[PDB]
Amino acid sequence: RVIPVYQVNNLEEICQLIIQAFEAGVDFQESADSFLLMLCLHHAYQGDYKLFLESGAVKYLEGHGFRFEVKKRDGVKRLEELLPAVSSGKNIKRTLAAMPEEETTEANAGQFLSFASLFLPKLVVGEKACLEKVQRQIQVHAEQGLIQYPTAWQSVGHMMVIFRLMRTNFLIKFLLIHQGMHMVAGHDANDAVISNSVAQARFSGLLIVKTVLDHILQKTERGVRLHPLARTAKVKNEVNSFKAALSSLAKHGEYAPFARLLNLSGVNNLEHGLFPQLSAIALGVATAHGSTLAGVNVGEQYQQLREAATEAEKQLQQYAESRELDHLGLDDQEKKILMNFHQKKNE
Amino acid sequence: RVIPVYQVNNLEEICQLIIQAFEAGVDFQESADSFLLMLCLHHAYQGDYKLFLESGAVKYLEGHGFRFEVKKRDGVKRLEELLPAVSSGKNIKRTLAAMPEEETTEANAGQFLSFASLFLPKLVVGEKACLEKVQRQIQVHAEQGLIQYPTAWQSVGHMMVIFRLMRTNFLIKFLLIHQGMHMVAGHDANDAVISNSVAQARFSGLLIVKTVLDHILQKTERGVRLHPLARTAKVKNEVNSFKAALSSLAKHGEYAPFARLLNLSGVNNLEHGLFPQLSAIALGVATAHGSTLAGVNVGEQYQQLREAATEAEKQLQQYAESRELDHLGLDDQEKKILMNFHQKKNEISFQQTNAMVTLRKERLAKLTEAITA
Amino acid sequence: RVIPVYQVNNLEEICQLIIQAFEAGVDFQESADSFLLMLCLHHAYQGDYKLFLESGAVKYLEGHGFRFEVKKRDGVKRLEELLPAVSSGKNIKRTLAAMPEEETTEANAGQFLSFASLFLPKLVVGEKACLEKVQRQIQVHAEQGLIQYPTAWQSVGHMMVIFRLMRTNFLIKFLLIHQGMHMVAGHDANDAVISNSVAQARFSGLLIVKTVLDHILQKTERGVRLHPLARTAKVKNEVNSFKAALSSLAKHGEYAPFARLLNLSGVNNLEHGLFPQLSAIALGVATAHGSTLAGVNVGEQYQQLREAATEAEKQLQQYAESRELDHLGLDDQEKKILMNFHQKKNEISFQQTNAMVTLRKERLAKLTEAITA
Amino acid sequence: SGLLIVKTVLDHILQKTERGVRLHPLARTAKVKNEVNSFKAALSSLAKHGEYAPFARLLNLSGVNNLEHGLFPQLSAIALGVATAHGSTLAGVNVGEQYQQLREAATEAEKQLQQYAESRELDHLGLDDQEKKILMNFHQKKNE
Repeated sequence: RVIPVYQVNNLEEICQLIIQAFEAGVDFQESADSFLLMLCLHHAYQGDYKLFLESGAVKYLEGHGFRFEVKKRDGVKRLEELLPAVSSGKNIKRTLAAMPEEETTEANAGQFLSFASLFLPKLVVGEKACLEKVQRQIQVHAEQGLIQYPTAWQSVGHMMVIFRLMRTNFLIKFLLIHQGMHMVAGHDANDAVISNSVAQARFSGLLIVKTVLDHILQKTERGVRLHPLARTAKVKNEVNSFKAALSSLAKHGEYAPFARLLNLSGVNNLEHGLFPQLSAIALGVATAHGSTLAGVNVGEQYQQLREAATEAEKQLQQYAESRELDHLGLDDQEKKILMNFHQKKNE
Repeated sequence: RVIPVYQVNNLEEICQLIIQAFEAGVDFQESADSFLLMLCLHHAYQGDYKLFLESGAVKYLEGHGFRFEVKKRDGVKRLEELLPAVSSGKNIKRTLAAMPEEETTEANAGQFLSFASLFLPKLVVGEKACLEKVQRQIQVHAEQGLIQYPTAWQSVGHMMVIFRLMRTNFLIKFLLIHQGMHMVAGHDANDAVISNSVAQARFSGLLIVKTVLDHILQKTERGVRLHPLARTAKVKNEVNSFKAALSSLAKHGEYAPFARLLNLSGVNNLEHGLFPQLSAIALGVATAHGSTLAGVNVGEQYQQLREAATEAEKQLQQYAESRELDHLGLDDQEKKILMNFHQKKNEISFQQTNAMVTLRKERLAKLTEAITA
Repeated sequence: RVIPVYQVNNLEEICQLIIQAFEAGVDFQESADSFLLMLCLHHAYQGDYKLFLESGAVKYLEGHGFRFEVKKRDGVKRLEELLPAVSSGKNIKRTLAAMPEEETTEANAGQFLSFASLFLPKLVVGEKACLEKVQRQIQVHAEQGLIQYPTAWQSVGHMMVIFRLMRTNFLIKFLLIHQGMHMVAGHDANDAVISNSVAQARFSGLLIVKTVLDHILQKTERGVRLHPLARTAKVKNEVNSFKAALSSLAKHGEYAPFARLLNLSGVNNLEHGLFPQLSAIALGVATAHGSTLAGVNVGEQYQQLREAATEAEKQLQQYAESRELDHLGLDDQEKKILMNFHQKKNEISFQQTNAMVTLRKERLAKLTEAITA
Repeated sequence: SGLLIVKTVLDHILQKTERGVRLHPLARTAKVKNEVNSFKAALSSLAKHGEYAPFARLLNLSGVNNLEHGLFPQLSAIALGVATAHGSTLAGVNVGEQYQQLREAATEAEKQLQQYAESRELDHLGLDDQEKKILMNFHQKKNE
């Protein structure tokens, strides 16, 4: 509801020792909410309170109502001046005492925020996918050599420090992508992971629906309309229900590629169990378009649908360009080439 | 019954004090009768008493019982010598003295009649959606860039009087619509709004009725005849009564698009509940013909007859325009194309993108979110 | 109704004070009626009262009800003896005395009418895109190198008056367009802009309507007849009403390209929503004929009829001009070439470079980036 | 560098016209319509960055993220065949074996285009018709 923000003098000593506590791996419930605000304030906003104040992301969740208040700290020598309300935080002040408040290692905010951004696309998906991807995202950003982290940060237990953290703190996650997709002109190798991670994280878990977005919705002035297979009354009650949830969906607006991390109402109003034939339509059409959706996520009831949804759509791809290319400008022998070429490419 | 006509000069003074009445918002059902008739005289009839007198619609008016009688007046300082009431005419003078008898406005008789003409094509709808359409036509005629209004005429209780005021007078509706269709208009920006208003007032609240003659009666080169759904007996006694309602309707000449407002006998027989089968039938036709009407509803027993006849008409649209092909002068290349063109009209497919359609419906629902809020 | 004509000499003094009015920006709907009529008299009619009087369009004007009456005037110091209003004519004099009655400009009556002629071919569009087209025609006639304007005429609120001013007067549009087509023009650089304006004002906002007669009516050596899409009954009652709209349209003679501006009866029946099927049909034709119109949209139920009839017309373009070959006098070498020429017209191929096309679209999108910003 | 996949598609698919570049003859197939319209839009965003498009994969602005061969999984497979058909010799095959059937024939019918073109083209050019039959043989002998 209400989330306090802090006012410090030295960013870097305070911000890194926060990370040292996450290098210690101690948990926080409302404390890390105010803490990670200073990290983008250090990295993306350079300590500028006004630039943080004029941020549209701040206006976005105060548009949801998540308001703020400044806390002036000038005795910056610790993290134990950042708890004005306790409410469970007696353990928090002990864990701050349990970690070295005065012994520092190598860190930076954007170094950690890029490290924080690693866990984004597979958080809501699954830890095993978060295990496979991020370790390969360690590989890919090492194959480019874009940024290098300590191997202590490569600890799978240290992954659990963040994986539990990012599942709780959503407030921080919108700030990364507001830095990511909205105000993108930067050149930080930290942010270069982050902005690429935004592209990595689009429609994650909504990808089932986003495939149905690709194939069924057919854009018209009076709203999108049906696919030719979606004109079958078999799925009429589905696609009208699918219309209504989608009508609710972009009320949340631009951040629909990140709704499964936003997790508002339409996310609950959208599951493949709610649309058990539609993805099975879409998954076949995906391979028929060569769209290559990962994983089959339905029962074997729908595989018979999932088979032919490739097939007749390929028969649509048969019937279309057999009719289409006749009007286009070429030789008719080149047509018979391209008739053969379209036959040879599918054997 | 008989409403007195006022013979008086300095009508430019007179019409401004009539503007001084309804800007103050004083309401009359007796004195404002003859007052607004002067606005037709000064603006539309240009002050000519004879042109007012020689109007055949006034002869159509006095031929029914609404007669006139000349009043010589010369005391132009106030509208209080102009009162046809003796009983409540004292109560009229109490309201007139409260508002200033000594002011003029930057509006003429022409603006305020055209301002009243705004209220015409939605009178049977209600207070709100008429004034909403007025609030449309304030900005619609702004898109026309035509004659603009005082912000004192943007007042609610100002305009609420006028919708009530046009609910009162049978006559001042009937002459103002006669200004539209009969003489050619648009020569004045006031009269153009009137000419816009009359064209919008054609069959207001009556497109239920008006499309039936368009659709049940079948226009051919020998008259009007039965529709294929009209040829059944399943509706029969509705339609013959409706033609009897039409026979009561068409006897009045050109004012059949106004008989809803201009209360006559046949419009009482003209009710959607009185023809509950037919109302969805032409609705099923015109939607299949693309001429569909918004905001109209179907009887709960009657949703049966809407959807199938809609398809059946499209089957007639499949039948007739295909039967049109071998009928008229053409050839085999032309026909086979127009068969395909008949099927090209029958789009059963769009082809879209994938990744733009992501952002499209993202914008399109955002477009819907911007239109609604 | 009747607008007074002013018999007065020293019109060179008169027209400059009319320029002094609208450069100051004072607005009238009563006094500026007869004022701009003098500009036709002094510039176009060369001061000749009889040539003004003997004009058949004025006889077409006075034949409808807009009559004239001669006013002897000799007090040329100011336009304040020239006022046809007695009621608000005092409020006219308050606006006239505020601006200087004692200045002249380097513009004549001829420039300002032609400056007003700029506002003509986009009047039904709106304030902006007309004035944008005016801001085009400022530089377009600069590319012509023709008559140039004061920078005081480049003022916005100066020009905003005039678009509102031409929204007012039915008459001063009607005479200024009569100067274009009827007498031969271009002899004066003022009248050439007028001659440019009238040619652009042909069917302004009406190429929806105008192309339909071009495309639905089929021009042959025995009249105009049905298009192959017009031969179906699927649209039928639109087109017969449209010819009835055309019968209401063509009765006015030469002013049918101006009936949108010059408000008449048929243009009320002339609406794209009133013919929603046909509007995409000729759009599908003319785009297939390459005569496509920009900025025009399709009904949401109507995108079906656009694309297939577009192909179907090209199939007719495949059919007819191939049927043209064996029809007319030619031979086998000629035909086989023109078959190939029919296919040479049907480019289904470009061949480009590789490494220049790199820099080409690098420049071409940079060209697009330079055009847009 | 790294845009060379796209730069090959730049070479073969974009066909320069006044109203923007247009399709290749194989790109007129509606198979890739949703691809090439999407490929149009990213390319429309691309030269907003301007002259340094040969170095965008080292610039790494937005269109670099908006351009991968995974986004265009048939288009390079079209282009790679046409590359060898033009002899353009692109290094490496960077798609799945789904596309090799496309990557095969994209050489083939384009060579059939190279068959059909100069068999029609050279007829109007200025030479002896025996020299034509030489060059007909020469174009046949050069491909065996």
